[PDB]
Amino acid sequence: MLELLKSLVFAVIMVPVVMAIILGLIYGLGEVFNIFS
Amino acid sequence: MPNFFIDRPIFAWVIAIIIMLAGGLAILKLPVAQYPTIAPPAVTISASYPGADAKTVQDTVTQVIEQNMNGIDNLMYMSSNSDSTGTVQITLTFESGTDADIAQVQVQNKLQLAMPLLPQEVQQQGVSVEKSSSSFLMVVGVINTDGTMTQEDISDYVAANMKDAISRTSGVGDVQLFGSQYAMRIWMNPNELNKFQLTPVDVITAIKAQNAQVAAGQLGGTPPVKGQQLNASIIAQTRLTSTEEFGKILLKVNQDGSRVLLRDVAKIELGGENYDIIAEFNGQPASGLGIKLATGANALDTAAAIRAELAKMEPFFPSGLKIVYPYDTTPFVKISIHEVVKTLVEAIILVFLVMYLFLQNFRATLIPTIAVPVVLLGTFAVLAAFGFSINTLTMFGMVLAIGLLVDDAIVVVENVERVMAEEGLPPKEATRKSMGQIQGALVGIAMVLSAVFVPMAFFGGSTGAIYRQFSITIVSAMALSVLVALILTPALCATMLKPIAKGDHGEGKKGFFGWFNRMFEKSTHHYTDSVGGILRSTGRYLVLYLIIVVGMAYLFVRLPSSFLPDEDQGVFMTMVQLPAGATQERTQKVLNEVTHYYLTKEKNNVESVFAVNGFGFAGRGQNTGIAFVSLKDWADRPGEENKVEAITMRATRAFSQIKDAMVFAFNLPAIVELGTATGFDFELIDQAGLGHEKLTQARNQLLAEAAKHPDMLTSVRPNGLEDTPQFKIDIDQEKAQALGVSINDINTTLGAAWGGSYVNDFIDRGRVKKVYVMSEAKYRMLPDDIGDWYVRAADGQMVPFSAFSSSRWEYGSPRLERYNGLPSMEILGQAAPGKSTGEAMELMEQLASKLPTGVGYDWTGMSYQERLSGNQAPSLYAISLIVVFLCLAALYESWSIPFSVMLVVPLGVIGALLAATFRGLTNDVYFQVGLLTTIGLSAKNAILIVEFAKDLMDKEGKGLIEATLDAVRMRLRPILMTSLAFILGVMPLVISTGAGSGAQNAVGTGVMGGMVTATVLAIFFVPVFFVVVRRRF
Amino acid sequence: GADAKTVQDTVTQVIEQNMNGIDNLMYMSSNSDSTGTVQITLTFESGTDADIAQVQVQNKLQLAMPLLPQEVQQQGVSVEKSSSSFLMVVGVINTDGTMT
Repeated sequence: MLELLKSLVFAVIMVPVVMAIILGLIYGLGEVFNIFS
Repeated sequence: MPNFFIDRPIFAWVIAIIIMLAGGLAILKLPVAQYPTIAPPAVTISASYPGADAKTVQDTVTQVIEQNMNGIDNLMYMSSNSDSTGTVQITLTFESGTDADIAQVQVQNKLQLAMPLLPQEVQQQGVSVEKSSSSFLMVVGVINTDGTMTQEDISDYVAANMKDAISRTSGVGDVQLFGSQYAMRIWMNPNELNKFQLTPVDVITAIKAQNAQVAAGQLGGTPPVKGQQLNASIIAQTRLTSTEEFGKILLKVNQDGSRVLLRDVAKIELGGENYDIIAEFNGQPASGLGIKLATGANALDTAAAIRAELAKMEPFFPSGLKIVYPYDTTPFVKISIHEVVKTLVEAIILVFLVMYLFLQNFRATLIPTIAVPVVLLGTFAVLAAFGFSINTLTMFGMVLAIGLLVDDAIVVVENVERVMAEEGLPPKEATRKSMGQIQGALVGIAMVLSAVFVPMAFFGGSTGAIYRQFSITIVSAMALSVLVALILTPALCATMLKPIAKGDHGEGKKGFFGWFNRMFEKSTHHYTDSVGGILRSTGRYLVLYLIIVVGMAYLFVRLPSSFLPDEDQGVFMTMVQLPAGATQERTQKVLNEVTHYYLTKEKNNVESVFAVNGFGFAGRGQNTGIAFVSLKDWADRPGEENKVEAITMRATRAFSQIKDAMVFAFNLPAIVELGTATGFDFELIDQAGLGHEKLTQARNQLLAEAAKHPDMLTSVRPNGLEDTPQFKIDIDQEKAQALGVSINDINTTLGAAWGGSYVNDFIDRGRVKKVYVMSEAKYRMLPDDIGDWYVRAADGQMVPFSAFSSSRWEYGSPRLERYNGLPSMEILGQAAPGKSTGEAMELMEQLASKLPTGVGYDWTGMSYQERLSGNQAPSLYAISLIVVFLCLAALYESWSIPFSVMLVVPLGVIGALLAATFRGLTNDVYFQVGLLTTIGLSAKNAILIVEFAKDLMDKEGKGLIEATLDAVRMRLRPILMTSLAFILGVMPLVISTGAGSGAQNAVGTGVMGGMVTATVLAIFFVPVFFVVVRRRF
Repeated sequence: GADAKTVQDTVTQVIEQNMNGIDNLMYMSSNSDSTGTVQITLTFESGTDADIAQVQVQNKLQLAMPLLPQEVQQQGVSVEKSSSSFLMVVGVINTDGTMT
């Protein structure tokens, strides 16, 4: 079962990214509303 | 109730145990089919009347049957088609849910009484009475690779040496043969008959005469003589077992006694009952077994058992004999399983990750991993308890139900960590308070969603059956979760969590986790920093809320609709049409050109060609035929070019170049019963019995205005068929019996000589089988061959036809329809792009309206249904709107605050649309059930926020905002937990290509993005909703 | 007036075929006899509905009637919920002998 080692990595590798996605959203978006406030 | 179990964790485990068993007890007993029943019960009658014409079939048989269908129940409508193959098919349409058997038995029994009224040859041939299933588990192709047999030759070994065994396999309900058994093919030569002054009748009666069952009696049978002691059974003439015997079937004998034999004036060999259809598999004679999945059988199980049966006949196969499986559903289903659990188990891991990334310790990150399976296991037992089957529909809904399952626990175990991290309280006591706060929250939610998900099960007809597979899947698995959330996880939250000191978000940790928490807690601040800012000035964020909402409809309505995504299935059909009466041989060449083309150009991806000559979808006979092609597995077909629809048009573009035919290849509707969402089925009905021609004229007339509104319509076409030159012949009655020549012999010789005639039964190899009598093809080809045939005058002289007979070509429609027992003509079309059907339908009605006197119409099929289940849509939304507001107001005791929740609805939905249109999608239920799990989770996060915020005002007394901020912050992480978990679990379904991909990708995109905006947007705006409702009130 | 074997291929096996794929079908046993007559007794799951059972059977059976030699059809073919054990037997006589 290289099946799980196959998904295991990516399933882990994305975790920071998508969290990195949205922290940047709130970074960029939190800039939207102060700017649009 | 949560505290009931806190004091009884084992009593929680105990229940948690039973669920795994029952659930487990379901995994074994839970049925398997790619799809469940959707199509409404329909009966189909099949009668054949050999060597005949549509109007005969109609006149003599159909309308008779049309009459006697009376008295049956739950009829939607009655369809009929008559044809020049001397065939009828009467399909009866019965209300969805109507017991199909009662439906069946009634029909067949209405038929019994009407059987007598039918022609004998109709009666002696029989009629076949069916529930309607065009589904097949798989197509068993069979072949002989040494070319040592015909398909008829092979046809028999199928029925005789194969067909029954598989019919006796476990899990198969239905066994079709795509070829005919041998029949005795008698081929009559007039030139021999006249030489002997003879007729087929002479042949006929003789055949009947000397092939039959002559029953006898007994020696010693009752009553005997007293003194008897030797009684047995008497054996006397019986049917013949072999051709050569049939030859000795003795046409006649003399006073001297010389024998005139059957073979002394007509060839004899066994043969196909119908030479109608030819088979070729990759260029050689063939036949096939339609195999259908038995009700509730395990689709993955039967196809194998089939493979096993056919594996053991292998030693018993003649040289060159071989099997093929040009079609099977099982392949696509197995993967569909393995793709679903891979979605569940890998999502349980992400959660284990996510909880780890946050809690960064092993124990709590275990608990949902306990909580998540139990419901899943538990769900299958709810499903299998009242007995749904694992199917394509039911699997997607489960994964779509993840998003509600994942977060239920996280929310639960979340709030306990906070109390601990903030209040440092032992998990057990900490657990209660978490429950104390949110318990009422869960209740309201689980009310809400069930108000959202239950609405759709009341949907009608075919589509509703689609919606209540998800709905009943999504309503139960969500229910069980709340029981768990309220029962096990808390006792898992009380017992299995370790204490942490007061004041610790973990900033003081070393390494990536201290760096982490510091970052997150900091990311928390700015957000609320603006949110509070967001809240100082609401008016702006109200204006901009309108903006988003507008684009919703704008992007919502701009988005077209469909039923189901189209998948590369490995197989596709290509359809031929020749001109009318255009012969079979011609039909067969382009096929080989068709077949060869694949194997020529498509050699890489195309494994096989299974060819059918003379059988169309649009009606049968020589000038049509289909090539059913198979491919190599997707993994053998890299890139989209190698994929069907890509293959399709490529193949199509080349067949455009063809002469003499309409050739087009197309994909197979994942459900061949669903038709088209933009298309419509319609009937041009003659209410007045005007006959045929006039009825036509309105039809084409109806296309005229139709084709004058492509702006609405498109592809508007009659489905049926056109009058052909067809050969009249006139009997001169008077000339005839002036020769002393009786009519039947004329009629009978005729229909039998040219038409071919089934006499009676014999047996072969112990197999009872048919007899036919007919003229050698070269004899029966042509009119000048009419007079080649002679008749015995009552005085004994042989009488040709050209004597009494007078003939002409003429036009007649070599197919006919009656709809609800009125002659019908079908039309077929679709709405123009950007146009919905009903707009088209409305126009037909208008254009139908303006037709000549006596002209009616009826919509039907997907139009008949699209009519009734349209009325139902809004009345449910309101019901679906009403129920939803009530419950929160119960939870909140507020006639306003619930509005603060209801405004979240466009926030998830909007993002959802973006992704479907940016990828350019269409509106389907994988999408429209996905539009739902999204909305709820967005109302999941606002209700809870407003729960605390409310909780802060009524209990801690804190004013509106300082609580509003207070709630949004505390719930920050879990939303982030939620969205973080859910999003990555569905990630594979976004990129997923391959088999089942279009469907997988369907749920994925509309869900992922809308869960981008719901996560991000709602958490900003929902505090305003609350504040703007609360202040206003 | 015929023989079992014929009867078996004329009808019985004509029958065995359409009988594939009816619900709760535990086993089949058929017979054909030199009296020219058949019995085919079906048995379905304990708890099965015999009428419903009667129906699916009745349904498939229709398929094979055209496959019948005529007199069988004319003789007719009945499907009946069966029990091979009589409830009872009531006997009769004439005790003054006045009858046979």
